[PDB]
Amino acid sequence: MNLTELKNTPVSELITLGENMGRKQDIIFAILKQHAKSGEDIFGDGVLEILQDGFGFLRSADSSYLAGPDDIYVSPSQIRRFNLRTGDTISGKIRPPERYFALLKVNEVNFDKPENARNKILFENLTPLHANSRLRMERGNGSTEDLTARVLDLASPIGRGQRGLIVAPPKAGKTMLLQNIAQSIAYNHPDCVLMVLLIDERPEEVTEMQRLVKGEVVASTFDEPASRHVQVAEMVIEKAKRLVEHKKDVIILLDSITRLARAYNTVVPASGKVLTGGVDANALHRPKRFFGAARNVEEGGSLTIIATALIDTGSKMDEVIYEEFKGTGNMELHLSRKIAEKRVFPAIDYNRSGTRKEELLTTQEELQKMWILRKIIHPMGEIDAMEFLINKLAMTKTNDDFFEMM
Amino acid sequence: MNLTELKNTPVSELITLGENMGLENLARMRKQDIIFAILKQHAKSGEDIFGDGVLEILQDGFGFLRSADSSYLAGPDDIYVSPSQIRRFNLRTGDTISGKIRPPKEGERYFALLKVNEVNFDKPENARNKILFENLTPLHANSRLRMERGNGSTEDLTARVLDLASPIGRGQRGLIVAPPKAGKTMLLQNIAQSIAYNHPDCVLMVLLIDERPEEVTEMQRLVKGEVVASTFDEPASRHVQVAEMVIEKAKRLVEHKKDVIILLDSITRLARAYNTVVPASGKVLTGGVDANALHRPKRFFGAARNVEEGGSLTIIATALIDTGSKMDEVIYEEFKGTGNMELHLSRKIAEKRVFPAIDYNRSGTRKEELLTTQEELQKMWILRKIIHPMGEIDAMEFLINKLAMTKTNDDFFEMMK
RNA sequence: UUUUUUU
Ligand SMILES: Nc1ncnc2c1ncn2[C@@H]1O[C@H](COP(=O)(O)OP(=O)(O)O)[C@@H](O)[C@H]1O
Ligand SMILES: Nc1ncnc2c1ncn2[C@@H]1O[C@H](COP(=O)(O)OP(=O)(O)O)[C@@H](O)[C@H]1O
Ligand code: BEF
Ligand code: BEF
Ligand SMILES: [Mg+2]
Ligand SMILES: [Mg+2]
Repeated sequence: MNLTELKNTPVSELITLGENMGRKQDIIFAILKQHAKSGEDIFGDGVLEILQDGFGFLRSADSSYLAGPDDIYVSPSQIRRFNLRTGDTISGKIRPPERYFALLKVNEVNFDKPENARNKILFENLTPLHANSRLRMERGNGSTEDLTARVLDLASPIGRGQRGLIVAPPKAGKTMLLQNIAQSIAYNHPDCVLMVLLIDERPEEVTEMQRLVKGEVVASTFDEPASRHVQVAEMVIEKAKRLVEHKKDVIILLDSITRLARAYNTVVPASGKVLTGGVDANALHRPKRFFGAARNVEEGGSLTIIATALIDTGSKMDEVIYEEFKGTGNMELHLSRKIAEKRVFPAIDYNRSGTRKEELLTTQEELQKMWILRKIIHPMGEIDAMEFLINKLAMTKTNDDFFEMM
Repeated sequence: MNLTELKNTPVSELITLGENMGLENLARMRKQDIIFAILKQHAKSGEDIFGDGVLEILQDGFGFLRSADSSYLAGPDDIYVSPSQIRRFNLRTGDTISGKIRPPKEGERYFALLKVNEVNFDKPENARNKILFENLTPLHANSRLRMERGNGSTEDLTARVLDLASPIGRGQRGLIVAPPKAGKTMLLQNIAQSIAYNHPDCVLMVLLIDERPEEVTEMQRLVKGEVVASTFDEPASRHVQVAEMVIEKAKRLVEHKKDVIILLDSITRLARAYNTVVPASGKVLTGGVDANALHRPKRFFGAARNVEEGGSLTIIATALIDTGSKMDEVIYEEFKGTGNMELHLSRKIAEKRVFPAIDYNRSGTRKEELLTTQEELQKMWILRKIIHPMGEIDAMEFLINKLAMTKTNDDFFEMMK
């Protein structure tokens, strides 16, 4: 008997058990309470958020990890006993309430025994590194969607702990690029913990993502205030850090981080100093720490963040935000509006796209092939570049056979 | 028996060492407690204890010996230095101190300093009589700090082009100016390697402010020197205090006639941190910089100088431009009017994967005749006249191909004839 | 007011 499981099952399945014992939120509360009279075990789970007083609540993914009526109370002694912090996934027995359910004991901390999670190294003390193991994006299945992933592997490689972004103007193909990322992440690397954080973007894109991606989708559409965007993103990035502390390879696909930085700018207190474009002089610190959370860890695991970014918006702010994040991350995949307006996809700007320390992600042969191909494409215009590379790649199914044509 | 030596050793060797002394079970308690209990037991035997750290004098007249593992911030193992000890040897903030220590007594929370054995790697008496950094007579850089390895390395190309475009002397006040992803950090790393090989006599420090954390570990495992860092995970308040400790430590070593070099990355972000903590003056410059915000970072950069009495302080720091934020153009141009050397890197050259992506015409060093021989300057002068009409990319492709033909710039000069 | 608007 689990709480969040009762919330998932339809109300019809609920009334069946409730009548046998004797709103949907109340009938669940009545089933759990009457069951507590029997003396049998009752359960609940969630992602922890530690308040200022020292206690915490297990937030629900249904509420985008915000406050909810079905949230479980976590006492400070429980947090101290297992050294819990915000972002930890906690499961265990609870008790009927006083207007809040309360956790009796925790069985699993981050899908693992609670005792093992106590002597772990904190995320801040993990030794950072440049990305070693690479996340190759190519499916090699011969599909038209694979072309996007194949050009990405040549232009800007992605590794574990990468801190990259997809820069483009509106309607250039950022989101669809990111959807193409998710498909290759789940098909090529099922081992990775895939999360998709959608901030201040379209409402049809989260439902499309929820059914397209194999993973978790946390969203906060543009129907939501900027303060909600910040709180939702903080919960997600803290949950990612906790899994990295358990040596997990977490990947966050953010869309968009430029709008996430805007939300911070609208929230930060006015400092009396404003950068070019209307960005407060202290507004970009927290977005830098968010994006900058992605890193490769020597002790094990990694956190990878690939986020979409806006440029050529006519607003100087987004140019400042892009350049700031560029100086924070180590990978950029640019997309040109001129290429996208000619219906040439992917609309990748090859000469601007690139990845730092790409030798740590590529074989020596692969590095030379991409180096030569880099020099050949550079003199061409951006449209002529893609149309040239699309045809050469279309001739073959995989990049390896393309390397052999050279 | 030293505190920081015990902090460096792994916990496994500490527990075994503590059990040999015969102590209550050390496996449960934290590593900090193992060291503390091990230090106390050694004090019970009557044997001496030792500690060390860089001094930071508080407002009340006493100070503490901060440790490098805390980025010279407040630490649990800080050693109290009494005011009488400071007056005896005229100690000031930044002085590296080593001496005998004792565990804290009842009602105390810190290790205390009994006797100071070494002040700035020297006899404590010599520190009493000294000329202060503020009174040292400044000079333009005299002694050349040549970066060229000469080993025919492909990485040496960056050092060779640097020597021709913007020479570096002892006491230089230089800038590696470029937009993001142009090659500033790796060029600073290339400089760090050249300093460790060609100038092991110099005291090398690498200060990393508000930059990537993976570059911190990359730097400390690459350079043969001390690395102090404060990544972008840290607030601006921490950046300032860490930078102030490092710059004062450099001034103290220069007072001992040492040649100190500080590779800072980035100084633009250090200037932003000062602008974050500066008191509002009611006057804001173009780009969102307070009218009084750049005085402190200007004195920091301006600390680099050549000293006639002996020693020097060199600072090679990276700066950002073309960020879309006018603030960084103000910060860069303000530092250019403070320093005397700029090595520009071009995003246009870097996008073509041409490295080092050096803007030759914009780079340069002031009073470079004081750092070059008569014929070396005449050869660099002719080389600039030839390179100037070329484009940014054509200039580097031309110069790198010519330099790659030879191992050293000297042989390259002999080819020019 | 300055900064932002703003080149
Ligand atoms: N790989 C692709 N193949 C075909 N069409 C594409 C592709 N990528 C983008 N597009 C076109 O671009 C339009 C908008 O792309 P989108 O990903 O929403 O850009 P952005 O996220 O930058 O707004 C889509 O309607 C689609 O028709
Ligand atoms: N000398 C060089 N040789 C090869 N690649 C370089 C060189 N300098 C820079 N790069 C490439 O540029 C990327 C970023 O350079 P970096 O030094 O971080 O620039 P910045 O410090 O200005 O951001 C590196 O990851 C590297 O791939
Ligand atoms: F309209 Be796109 F998502 F920038
Ligand atoms: F992004 Be670079 F380090 F300026
Ligand atoms: Mg989109
Ligand atoms: Mg850098």
